[PDB]
Amino acid sequence: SGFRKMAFPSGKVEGCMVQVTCGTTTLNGLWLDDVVYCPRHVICTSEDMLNPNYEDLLIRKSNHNFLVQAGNVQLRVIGHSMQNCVLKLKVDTANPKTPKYKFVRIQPGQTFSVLACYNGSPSGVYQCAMRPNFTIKGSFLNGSCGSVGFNIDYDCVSFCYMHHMELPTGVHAGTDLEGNFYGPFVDRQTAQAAGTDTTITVNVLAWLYAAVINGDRWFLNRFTTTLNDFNLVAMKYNYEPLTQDHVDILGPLSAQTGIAVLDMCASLKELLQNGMNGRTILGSALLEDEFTPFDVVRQCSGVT
Amino acid sequence: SGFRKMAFPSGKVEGCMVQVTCGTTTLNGLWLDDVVYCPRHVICTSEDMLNPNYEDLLIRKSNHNFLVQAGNVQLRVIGHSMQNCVLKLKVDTANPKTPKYKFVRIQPGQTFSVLACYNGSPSGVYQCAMRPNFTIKGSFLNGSCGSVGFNIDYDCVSFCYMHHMELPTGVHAGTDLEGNFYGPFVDRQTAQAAGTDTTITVNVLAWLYAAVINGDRWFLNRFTTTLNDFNLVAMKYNYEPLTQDHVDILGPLSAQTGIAVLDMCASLKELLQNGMNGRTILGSALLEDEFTPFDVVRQCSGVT
Ligand SMILES: *CC(=O)N1CCN(Cc2ccc(Br)s2)CC1
Ligand SMILES: *CC(=O)N1CCN(Cc2ccc(Br)s2)CC1
Repeated sequence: SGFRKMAFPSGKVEGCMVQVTCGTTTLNGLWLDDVVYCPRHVICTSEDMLNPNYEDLLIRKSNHNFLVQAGNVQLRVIGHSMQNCVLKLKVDTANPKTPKYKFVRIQPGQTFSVLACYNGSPSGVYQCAMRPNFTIKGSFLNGSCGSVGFNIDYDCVSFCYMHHMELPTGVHAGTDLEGNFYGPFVDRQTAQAAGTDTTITVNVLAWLYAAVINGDRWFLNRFTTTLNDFNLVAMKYNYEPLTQDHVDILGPLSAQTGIAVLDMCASLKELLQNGMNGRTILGSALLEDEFTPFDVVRQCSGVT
Repeated sequence: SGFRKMAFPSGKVEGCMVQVTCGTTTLNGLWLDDVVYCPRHVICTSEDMLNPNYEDLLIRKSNHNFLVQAGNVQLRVIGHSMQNCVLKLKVDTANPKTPKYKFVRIQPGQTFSVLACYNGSPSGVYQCAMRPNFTIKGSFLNGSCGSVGFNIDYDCVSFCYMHHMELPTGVHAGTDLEGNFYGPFVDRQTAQAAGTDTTITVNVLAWLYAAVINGDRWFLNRFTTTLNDFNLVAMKYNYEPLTQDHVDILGPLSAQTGIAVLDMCASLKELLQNGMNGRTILGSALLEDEFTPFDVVRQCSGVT
């Protein structure tokens, strides 16, 4: 029993973290096979970051300008290229610790683990979600850029995030491993405001199921609702509209607890309308939305 | 910016996890040098667990009865002994992935990372605290026993916890790596009630400092208090008494933010007396008490 915000074990990703230095900017890179992936703003002077022309800035850089260090050993750079907002540095040595891996672009509402790194050294690991506004709520200081987000399916690491920037509101923007930003964000120091941070309804419902499975039940009521009725309440409280797709995904949690999805929706509706009246759910005083239905099943069934 | 509940990177501990089977009970073991550490209840039949005599049960076990598997490779057991509530299985091979390590017994209020494992395979990593009642609030299903808690100081893993049992109230009890239980708990299926789960005051204050450092400031007020006055409020709300020792430990966070510890105490006093009036602090609607002053400094300064 017990339900915790849980990150994937980070060992497989720890083995991929390196330090990348171009001029006097040091950040993190991801070493997979004979390629090191890092944010392209590694080539910038803070001066450059107001309106950088990355193609023009990169022309001034040679393979020998990219200093790549895996622990205390230097990697020899034999090629470099820009793909969207990331640099691919070809090195002469395949990373012997390369796990089985994929590059995936996640949808908003999907969760992943971040391995926060500084100078190619891991500091810690925490669980995040791609917000509906395409930001993440991370923990990233200067030097953390090039830290990556990932999911693990048994033996295969799916990399989904590379950290690139902090908005003035203290939230985080980055790319997939093809260097495409999540949302409308650019690697430029400019006016970039996040949109509405809407709540991930399907995740809150997943987490209500997790609560019931672990003995927190005070919020179950005698009520039911419809998708259309519930969605009127979701609109009012800046919750994502719930779809039949979301209901279908909650099917297994429904089946295990014997609580119909629309009944749990009615519980969530009362919680939205009435708040928690100073009570808690799985040690939280707000509705948690960074567990997916897949996350709740995984943790509740002890998958490795 | 941003502040997250952050676990240590788990790679160094992943390399130490094995599976231990005695008869038909499988749980996790910790392989360090040529010793595998595991809970002694691995020798029990669920029958035994009502009133087990571990010394008598162990006499029926031989080295060849302890099946120890590191991934898909079996370790040869050449010795076994009981130390308090753990078994030490001597194997013929030193773990080549043994990190630099220590065994430490933590005090209540200290935080650590758990690597949840099943059948010697890591499922995930989360951050815990030794509660003042000597329980932890974990995520542990059947098969998770022998999962370990740890801290990392640069290169040295300090193991502080091995998981042994769940109380009927859904909270967790275990041992240090010398096999001594935290608190009064025994490895017997009996009437074991946790005492008062008091709040770790010094940690809440550490986390209020972390909030100020990351721009959450609405809860700063015009007030101050004294240790004795604050402690009257802590008593009323089942908070640990704050000592000069705690004030001294908060010294660096005080110095960095320029908010005197007793002023932050007065903020905490108003929060206790008035609640958060539907507001949040670092994305929480309750007062977080599982960050130490050391944790806040580490995360706020990017230590690896
Ligand atoms: C995420 C992170 O580490 N940083 C620091 C770098 N910053 C952009 C810059 C790159 C080169 C220089 Br000089 S400034 C983004 C945030
Ligand atoms: C923490 C954990 O995995 N478990 C399962 C084992 N249980 C005690 C027992 C050991 C042998 C048998 Br059969 S039952 C404690 C909780």
